[PDB]
Amino acid sequence: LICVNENGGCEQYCSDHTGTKRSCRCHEGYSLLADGVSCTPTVEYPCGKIPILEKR
Amino acid sequence: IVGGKVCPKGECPWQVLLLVNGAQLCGGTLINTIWVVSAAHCFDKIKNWRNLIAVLGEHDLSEHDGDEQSRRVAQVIIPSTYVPGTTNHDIALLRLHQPVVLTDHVVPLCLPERTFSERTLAFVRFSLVSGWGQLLDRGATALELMVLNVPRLMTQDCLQQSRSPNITEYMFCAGYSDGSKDSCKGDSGGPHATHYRGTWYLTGIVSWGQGCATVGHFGVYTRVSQYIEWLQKLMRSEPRPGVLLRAPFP
Ligand SMILES: [Ca+2]
Repeated sequence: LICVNENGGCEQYCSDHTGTKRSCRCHEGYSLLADGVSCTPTVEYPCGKIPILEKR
Repeated sequence: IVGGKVCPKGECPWQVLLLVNGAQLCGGTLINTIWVVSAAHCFDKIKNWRNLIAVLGEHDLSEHDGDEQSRRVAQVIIPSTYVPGTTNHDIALLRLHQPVVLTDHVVPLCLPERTFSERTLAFVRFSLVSGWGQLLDRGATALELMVLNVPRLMTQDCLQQSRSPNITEYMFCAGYSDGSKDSCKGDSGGPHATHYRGTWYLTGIVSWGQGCATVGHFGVYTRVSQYIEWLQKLMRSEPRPGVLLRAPFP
């Protein structure tokens, strides 16, 4: 997987590494799930999410 | 904002209102608890920097509902390449005197990484622009925060369709050429925010245009991806005495 196509499959940030290696990363206030691509909030008010809509 | 809608209260929680001597100046975007991104041109005519206030959690300017948080602006940082009175490099980074408290109505927008912004966010067609600016060209400003969905153009296409300042690599065009929908005076400094896989990111700053919603013309926005490294370095630096700081760019 390469970061210029489909964001390397990452939900947020993507780094290309030497070989056929790819590492996804997340913004501060998020952690990467074991799927290696998804990010989940680690704080009450992570950046870029709208609390009243996340509650519904 | 021309041809938009009222942003429901709390749905634009990163929006900032900048005031000087209590009067509406410009918009801005919260990106952390003490940092706001706005437009450099908003500060061309400030005489006393101690009269500059940022308001978070604002929605309706006619009433105080208790979700509003006001902060003195401690530093206004502008790139060395910005020239007062002109359009290029139209970005400012503001440090608040005290942090805002994050709440359901006050949340920062994500400042993306450069590569992610250039490779992925730049190709998301539609993004949201917001502010309390003029509702019409030569018209009154909004009492409630307004929001508008606008499509982004490649700069070649913007020039081919526009029928003047150049569109530089530090800018992009977005909106509609039919005179119906645009950001306007008073919206300057506010966010152009892009949604990608469940999260919103800062991609632009309301900067300039030909009048507002002028037929044959698009809105022009500061291309924030060019400034990510500049911004990140400043946010890692110690404060310097004196409100205004010119910082080398790149
Ligand atoms: Ca209010």
